[PDB]
Parts: sequence; C-alpha cells; structure tokens
Amino acid sequence: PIVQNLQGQMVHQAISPRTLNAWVKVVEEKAFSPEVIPMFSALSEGATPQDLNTMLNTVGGHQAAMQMLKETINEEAAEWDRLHPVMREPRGSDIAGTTSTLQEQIGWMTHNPPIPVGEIYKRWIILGLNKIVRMYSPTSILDIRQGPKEPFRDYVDRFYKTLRAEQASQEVKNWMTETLLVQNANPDCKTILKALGPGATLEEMMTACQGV
Amino acid sequence: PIVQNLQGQMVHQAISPRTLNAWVKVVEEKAFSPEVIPMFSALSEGATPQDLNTMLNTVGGHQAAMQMLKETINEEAAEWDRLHPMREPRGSDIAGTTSTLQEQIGWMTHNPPIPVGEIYKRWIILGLNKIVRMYSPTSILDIRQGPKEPFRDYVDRFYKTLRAEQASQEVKNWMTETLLVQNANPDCKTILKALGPGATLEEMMTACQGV
Amino acid sequence: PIVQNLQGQMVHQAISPRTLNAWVKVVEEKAFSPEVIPMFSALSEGATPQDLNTMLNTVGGHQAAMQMLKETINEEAAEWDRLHPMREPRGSDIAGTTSTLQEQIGWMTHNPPIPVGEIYKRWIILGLNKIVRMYSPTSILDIRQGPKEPFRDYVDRFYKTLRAEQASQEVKNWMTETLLVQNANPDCKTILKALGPGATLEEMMTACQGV
Amino acid sequence: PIVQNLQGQMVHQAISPRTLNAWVKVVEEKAFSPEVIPMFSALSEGATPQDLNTMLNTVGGHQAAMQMLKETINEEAAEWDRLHPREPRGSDIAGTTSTLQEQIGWMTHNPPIPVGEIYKRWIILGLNKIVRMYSPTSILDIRQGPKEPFRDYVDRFYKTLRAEQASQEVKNWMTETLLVQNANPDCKTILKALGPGATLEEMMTACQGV
Amino acid sequence: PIVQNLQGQMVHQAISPRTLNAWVKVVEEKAFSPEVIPMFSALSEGATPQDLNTMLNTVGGHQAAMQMLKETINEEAAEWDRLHPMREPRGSDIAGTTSTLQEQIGWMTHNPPIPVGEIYKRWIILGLNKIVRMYSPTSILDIRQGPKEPFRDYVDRFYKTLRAEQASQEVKNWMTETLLVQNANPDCKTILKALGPGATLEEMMTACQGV
Amino acid sequence: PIVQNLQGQMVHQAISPRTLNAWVKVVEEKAFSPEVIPMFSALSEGATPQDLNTMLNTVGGHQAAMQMLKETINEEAAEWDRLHPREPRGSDIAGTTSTLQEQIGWMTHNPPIPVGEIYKRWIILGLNKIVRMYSPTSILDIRQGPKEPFRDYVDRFYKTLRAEQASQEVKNWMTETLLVQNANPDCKTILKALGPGATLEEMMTACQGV
Repeated sequence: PIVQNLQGQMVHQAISPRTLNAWVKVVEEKAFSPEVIPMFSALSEGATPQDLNTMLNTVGGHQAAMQMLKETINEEAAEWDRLHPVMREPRGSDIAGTTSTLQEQIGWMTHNPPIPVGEIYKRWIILGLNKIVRMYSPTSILDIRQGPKEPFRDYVDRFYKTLRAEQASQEVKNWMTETLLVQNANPDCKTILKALGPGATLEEMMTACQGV
Repeated sequence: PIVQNLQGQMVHQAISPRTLNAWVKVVEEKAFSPEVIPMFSALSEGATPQDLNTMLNTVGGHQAAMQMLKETINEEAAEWDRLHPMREPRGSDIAGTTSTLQEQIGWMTHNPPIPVGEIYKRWIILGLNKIVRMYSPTSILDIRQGPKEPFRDYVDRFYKTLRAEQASQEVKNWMTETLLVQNANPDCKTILKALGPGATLEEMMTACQGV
Repeated sequence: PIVQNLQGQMVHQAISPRTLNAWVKVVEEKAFSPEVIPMFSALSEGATPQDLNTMLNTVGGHQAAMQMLKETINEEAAEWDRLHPMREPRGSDIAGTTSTLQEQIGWMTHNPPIPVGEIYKRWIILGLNKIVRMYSPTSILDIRQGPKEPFRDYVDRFYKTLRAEQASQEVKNWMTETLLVQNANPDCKTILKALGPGATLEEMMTACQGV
Repeated sequence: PIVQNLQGQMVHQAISPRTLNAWVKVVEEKAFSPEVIPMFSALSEGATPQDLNTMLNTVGGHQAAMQMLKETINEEAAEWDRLHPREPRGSDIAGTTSTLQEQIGWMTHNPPIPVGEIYKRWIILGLNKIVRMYSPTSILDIRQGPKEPFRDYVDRFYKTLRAEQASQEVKNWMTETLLVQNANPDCKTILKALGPGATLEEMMTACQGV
Repeated sequence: PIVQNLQGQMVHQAISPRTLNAWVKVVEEKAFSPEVIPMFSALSEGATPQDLNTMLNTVGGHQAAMQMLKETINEEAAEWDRLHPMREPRGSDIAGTTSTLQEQIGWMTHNPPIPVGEIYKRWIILGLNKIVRMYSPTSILDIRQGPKEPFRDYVDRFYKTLRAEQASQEVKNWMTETLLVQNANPDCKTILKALGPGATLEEMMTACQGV
Repeated sequence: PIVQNLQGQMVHQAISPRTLNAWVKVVEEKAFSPEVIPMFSALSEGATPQDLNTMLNTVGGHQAAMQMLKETINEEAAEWDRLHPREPRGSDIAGTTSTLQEQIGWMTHNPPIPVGEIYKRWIILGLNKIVRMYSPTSILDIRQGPKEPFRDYVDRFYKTLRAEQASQEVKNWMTETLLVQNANPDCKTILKALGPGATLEEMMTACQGV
C-alpha cells in the first residue's frame, strides 16, 4: 500500500504477512472459483505494482494459471504501449512493476494528477484472472442442467456459480437468468416453473420447487 | 469503512482481511442460520456500499441465496427510486454499482449525510431475512420431542426454528404457548399442561428438569 | 463501545470482530458454565445497548437460554417502566430496541450520564444468572466425594457447583462450612472434623493431601 | 490497563480478549505449575483491580484453588486494613467495594496509589500458596531412577524446587546437598569424583550419558 | 526495518515476531519451492542486514541449504570487496557480520543512501535461487503426463518445475513450446499437434479440456 | 520494551502476550536447538531486564537448562561487579536488585547504560552453553547411512556443527575433512573424485542422485 509519513512525504507500506497468507490460502484452496476475483480486489485495495507482483509471485501451485495470468499481463502491457506511445511516463512494463522501481511506482501513484499504476495493473491482473476463472469453470452455463433427482436449490446453486464464470455481458447474463434457468430444469420441476409464468423471481421459483 | 486521514480528509479504510475471512467463514459454515444477520450487521458496522458489495461478492457458496439477495437489493433499489424521484443517490447508487467510492464517501460524509452505507445495509438485511426464512431446514410444526430427548434440547431446537421462521409476534406467542406444549413427549406434555396457560419458558424448563 | 473522534465528538466504536468471535465461542463451548458471566462482563466493558444486543443476537445455539434471557430483559425493562414513569429512556430504550445508537451515545455521554449500557448489562447479567443456575448440572447438596476420589477433586466440584448455586453469601458461608465436610468420605470427614468447626480451605486441603 | 485519551484524561483500556484467553488457557492447561505466576505477572502488567478480578473470575476450572486464592486475598485485605487504619480499604484494593473510576483515580494520583500493583502482590502471594500445594511431591522425595538420565532427574529436581517454598539460602543448601545425595549410585559416584561444590554445568557434563 | 522516531531520529524497528513465524514456517514447510524467493522478498521489504541475518539464522532445518546460502553470501561479499576496493562498507559490513546495526542505519539513511539492506537482500536472493535450483525434485525433461492425468495438472507440474529450472527465457520459450507438447500423452499430444506450433498456453489448455 | 508515550515521557511497553506464547513454544518445542538463540535475540530486541526475566521465568520445562542459565548469569554478574567497581551492579543489570524505572533510567541516560543489551548478552552466553550441552552427539560422530541421501547427511552434519563450540578455523577443517571422510563409501568416492577444493554446492551437485 501507500501511506504518508510523519515527515509529510508519501511512502510504501509493505503488504502484511497476514494479507499474503490469506491471498495464498485463497488461491491454493479455492482454485480460481469466481470469488477469487473479489478476494483479490479486496486484499489488494491499496496495492502498488510491487505489492501486486508480490501477491502473484507468492502463489505456489496452479502454475499453469499463473503463467496464463503472466501472458495476459504481458498482452495488456503490450496493448498499453500501443495505446500510449512514447516524472517520466510509464511504459507497460513499468505499470506491471517489472521495469520500474517502487519509488517510481509511488511517484506515479502520488503525482499531482496521479497516474494510478497500481489500479491500471490491478485491472490487467483482473482481466487475466477472469480468463482463468472461466477456464477453471466445470462447464458452460448452456450445459448446466438439472439431474433427474437433483434438488432445485442445488441446481440453482450450480447454475449461478457457473454464471459468475461466464464472460457474457450483463445484458446477456440477464437473458440467461431469465431463460436458461427454466429451459435447463428437470421436466417435472420445469413444469412447475413454467406454471409460475416466465417473470417469476428466484424466491418464487425456489418456493414453488420445495422438495419437488 | 471511513476514516479521518492525517490530512484531515474523510478517506476510505479498506475492510480488513481478517473481517472478510470471518464473514466468509460465517456464511459458508453457518449457511444462513439466523445468527448470520447479526454477524453481518456487526462485521459491516462502518461499511460503505463498496465494502458491503465486497462482503457479498467474496461469498463463494450458496449462489442461489446470493442471487436471491441481489434480486431483493434490486427490488429495494427500485422502491427507493419510487420513493425518491452533491448529486442525489438513486437506487443503483445506494447499491454501490453506479456510484464511485468517492460519491459513496461524499454522501456518507455530507452534512446532513445521506447514509448510503446504512440504507444499503438495510436492503441487504431484508434480503438475508428472506434467505434465512427460505433456508429454514424444517417447519416448526415438524419440531417434535423424541421419547428420550431432554426437554431443554427440544426447546433449543424449537426456538432455533422460531428465529428462522420470521413469524409475527402474535403467531410466535401462539406457537410458544401451544405447539411447545403439544409437541412435547406424552409425559413431558402431561407436566407442561399441568402448569396451566401462563407458564414462562423458565417455568416450563424448570418443571421438566430430569423428566 | 464509545470513543472520542479527532474532531472532539463522542462517537460509537464497533465491537471488534475478535471480541464477537471470542464471545460466541465462549457461549457455545462453555454452555453457561458460570465463567460465561465474567467473560460477558469482560468482553462488553464499554458496550452500548446496540453492542450488547449484537453480542446476544450473534449467539446461534442455546436458543432456549437466549429466549429466557430475552424474557428476563423484558421483565427487567417492565420493572424499569414501573420505577421510572435529552429524552428520558424507557425500558425498551435501555434494552436498545426502541432507541437509536445516537440516542444511546447521547445518554451515555450526557452530564450527568444516564449509563444505559451499564444498566442494560445489569439486566443481561441477571438473565445469565438465572440461566447459569438452570444449566447447573446438579444441586450443591448432591455433590459428594467418591470413595476413591481425591479431596482436591471433590472440592473442585463443590466450589464449581457453588458458583452456579442460587444462594446468598450467608447461605454459601453455611454451605462451605458444613456441607463441604458432611459430603466428604468418612475418612476425610474424620480428618476434617479433627480440624474443628473453623478451618480455611487451605487448611482442609492441606489435611487431606495423603488421606 | 490504563491509557490517556486524546482529551488527555486518564482512562481504562479493556483487557484484551487474547490476553484473557491466554490466561485462562494457561491456568486450565498448566494447572498451577510454577510458570503460572510469571505468566500471570506478564499478562496482568498494567492491570487495574477490575482487570485482575476479570482474570481471576474467568478461570472456570480449578475452583478449589480459586477459592483458596480469594480466601488469601481476604487474608491480605484484612492485614491491609490492620496495617493501614479517600484512602483505599483492603476491599477497595481488591476491587470489590471500589468503582473503576476510583481505581484509576488512585492509580493516577500524585504520588500514585498503585492499587493494581498492591492487589497483584496479594494475588501472587496467593498463587504462591497454590503452586506450593499443587506441587506433586516434596523436594526430598525427588530421586533418580536406575537408568534415568541425570539431565531428566535434574529437570525434575529443579522443577520441584521452583514450587518449594524455602528461602534462597535453603535452596542453595538443597541444590548443593540433596541433588547429589538423591542421585543414582553411578551419578552419585561421578559427583563424588567432582568437587563437593561443582557447578550444575559440571555436574551435568560429568554425568552426560553415564 | 528503519523507522523515524517521534523525536525525528532514524531508528531500527525489529521485524515482527509474526513476520518471523511466517518466514520460519515458509522455509520449513515449503522447503525451497520457488515461492520461497517471493515470500522472502515480501517479508523483508525494509530489512537491515541485521533483520536479514535474523531471518536466515532463525531457520532450524535445511542446514545444508543454509550453508550453501552462507557461502554464496561470502562469494558475493568477496566480489563486492573486489569491485569496491562515514566509513564505506566492506562486503562483510553489508552481510551484517562486521557492521553494527547503527552503521546499517547510517548507510541506509545517508544522502545519497548506501542501501546495504537491499544489496545484501540481492546476495541472499542469489543464494536462495541457487538453492531453489538445487532442491528442484526432478529435471524438466523428466516431467511427463500420466496415462490418465489431466493436462491441467501436467501443465501445473511442468511450469512449477520450470520456475526452479534456471534456464534463460530463450530456453524457457523452447521448452514451453516443444517439451510441453512432446512430454504430453499420445492423445493429448495429438490434440496439441492439431493446434500447430504457435499456440499460447491458454489455447493449449482450451484444446485439452476433457481430452 | 521501552517506548515514548503521547506525553513524550519514556514508558515501558509490556512484552506482548503473543510474543511470550511464541517464545514459550520455541523453548518447549525446539528444546535448545541452536536456532533458539536467534529466536531469543529476535523476540527480545527492545527488551528491558524485566522483559528478559519475564521471557526466562515463563519457560516451564527444561529446568535443568534454566538453572544453568541463571547460574551463568550470576557468573557474568559477578564478573561485572569485579570489572566495574547510581552505577548498576551486575544484580541490577540482571534485573534482580533494580526496579523497572531504574532499568528505564539506565537504558535512557545520555550516554545510556544499555542494561537490557548487556543482560541479553549474558543470557545469550548461557543459551550458548546450553545449546552446546543439549547437542545429541558431537560432529565427529555424524556419519552417513548405507542408503542415506548425501543431502540429509549434510543437513545432519551442519545442524550438529551449529551446536559445536569449535572456532571457525576448526569448523573450516571439519567441513573440509570430516564431511568428506564420514560420507558413505560410494558417496565418498564421488566426493573424492571432485578433488579437494569442492564447495558444498559442488559436493551436493555431485552426490544428488548417487
């Protein structure tokens, strides 16, 4: 993070050991289930690129994913260097915290109009984690279907946990929640859902399918 | 939360990692048992809408409940826009989706403030109440005392179910007066009906010690 | 709790997540063993009625006890409205149910203060007392020394029961004097009669090390 | 503990939940091993009598000891009321008849009237009696087994000697005399090949692996 | 670390006991898996040479590694004395063995600073790199896919080995492009050949979903 | 430790309960492995003699070692009382005959008399002697098993070498000569094929997978 000292100057605050152990436990145990993007954003709230790189590099397992993340970050950094051609201006490799010192990072993050390289880099990281969370999704939302003896609450849990991993826009996710959840239900249960009419809330749908 | 910085400005304090681990543990272990509403309300005591959204979005399980929560928030956000035609916060601003963190801190620190973190925490608690009612594992009419079950343990099950049911107080009065007696063992029920109608819960449990 | 902000303003401080995790663990592990009341009074030392309600409402188990507690708080609040016909707090205001947190701060920081957090913590401790003396597993008259049981272990059981026992200190004095001897083994009871009627517990246990 | 607010007024700081859980775990697990008194003196360092009473009242188990502790606190409080005929009474120092505001008033007076320190002395005087009673056997009964390592016998001897009540001159006599005389006949022979007053380092070196 | 006191003097603050317990657990659980380098560098962001020596010397296990580390540090310190013939630090001063920590505070806060903590943390990381390479459980050429092993798990094992593999990025490029293909199962290798040579890792893993 | 209050006065900060639990765990679990001395030094970097006495006295086990520790502290304190004829006596540096306010006084005079550092040196001298005694065998006895990995033998060799009292010239001779000569005969054939100047990195590179 960044803090201002008693001397009246901006300075680093090292990312806490408990925060790193929390992040590593999150990544290792939850294996890029979609709640990893919000835990990353929450744990990383003040992070400099030094802190962000510390969070990524301290992950031990999932090195396939951490490579796909690194390859995404490099793709975003290359796109940055295209969109932003040539306190110095940061290259993409500077925002990724690779060719920049921590004092350059704090210099940008506290400039008069700040260049928020920690936020910009945290975007590129979340863009990479999104692709990983999609890749670790057990199936596509069009394939999530209710088993012949599966409770509707458990199918709804599977549906909405898969929908979090979809790269659909919210307009398409809206259509999915409205249409696929009924379309993919178990035919007895599906008959109950259609008997509510198509506009039913999820509370009404799950109320109707209690123990069905 | 919001904190006065050393520059004197009102500034965001990030919701603690230990607070998020506590919250996510609470939700995923206790699975919308009714004590989740007061733990939520405690852990979020200072929360901006960004912090509240962080607490909700960091839950991994129970995505049926978390969607029912989001649909409740959208319903309350619409009712807010019906009630309510710096900038005026509208429903998606209270919910922290269309409002920036500095708009949220703006409203929460104006004079008089618009306490968008409190307003949103109300809409969340409304959604969590609906979930806690839906996740009640069996109805109160199904809570019965087993033939060798201590009355104290049956009462624990009965009142734990009454928390989850969200019934109105006259109906809880009727249930605690009549079902708590009538679902007891035949002998324990014989004791409890001998106490007459006015028995306090202390008196009912006192009478059934060691039955 | 209540704290003074850097602007010199009296303001509420959220009851810490570690304090609530500690309290909820204390209640649900120790099951109203008498040390739950000292832990409650420790963990709630500056608590507002909102903080006290947060501590009670976050308990998930023991909903029989938590109902007897609520039932007691309502009885003490009704007695407060009999005793007591800025706005003056009624019993439901002390209990934090009809009062806002800013009212609670106002009462707790007025001059002279109306210490509604301390008053309400009295009513909670009265309810926990009534619960502790019901979760007590047996009467002090039932605590006896087993034929091969060390006197130190019997004394541990006697005084742990005597904490949960309802009795006033004059009666506790008589119990420590008379029952502690009379319920011992005939061997220990012989040694302890040889000490005469007046012996400290240090002397009694000193005499019964090798018996 | 005691802290000064940003208003400059002296105020209470609540004894931390981790400090109470540490203390209660110490008393419950370690069962008045002598190390309990240094842990008490460490955990209670800034404690007002209300903090000290919280530490004692939360212990839960060992209610024989905790009753002996309050009985000897009352012994000390009665002696205080004899030796010192508003000034605190013994019941005020014990935190029973005094409010937290009175306790802080005394502890921050000029000169400070340190009722938390005075009461912590009475508590440690009571825990001494308890540790001396929960001691499993007399120092004179600690003897070395036929194949027991001298290092483990010394561990047992000095752990017993911590709980032993005697003065340091007596403990000097005990460490000189009994540790040798109660040693295994092999070790006892080695310790007679050493000088009569060898250091414990020398004694343990000479008997290492004997 | 170094922190300025409220009296304005620059002074050392020791690494937290929690930071040490974290480091010692990291080393002794993770046993020079490559994530030890970034945990070391994270837990020592502001460390003086005395802080760094405190981290190294508190490791109990792996005294083979800790000796290889020590004699690497001595090689870098000897090279520093070759490159560099208040007082100017020798290599043994930067290693924190011959210098006082007051000299370390001096050098690290001089203008311009002589950043002996950062220099020494480089020598430590160069030694830990050699140890992570040494403790690597097998060669990258020996990582192959089991007959029913998911490609995702094989790629995890491959890139986890490729972190400890010291080879330059030109050779990592060749290995990721051609060994990862050729060390796969015959079915999975057939899928990866059908992509042609230019596939990114995301494409390779996309293709081998459910192979 | 020593801290300055919000009033700017010099103030004791109590040694943290979590730090004491960490130290107590270190001593009970790791039983004077040589890394106990670095852990001790790290957990006590700001300690007054009262904090240091709290760290020692809260140890439960190993009362043989803790007696050796306190009686070598008495030896160092006696040597200080000879070598330095208020000025603190050795018993004051050891925190026995001095108050906490005297200890802070000496630690904050100009120039300071850093009694917490001087005493921490005497404690480390005693932990040195204890670590050298609790070492389960001498380095001459460390040998490689018939099928033991050279990396595990090296781990055992250097973990033993940490606990040796040997000077660095002797440790250089030992690491050069014994580590080779006590290696398994096939593994020793590899190491001999490296020639005399091999680094430990080279020796392990050669014997990895022997």
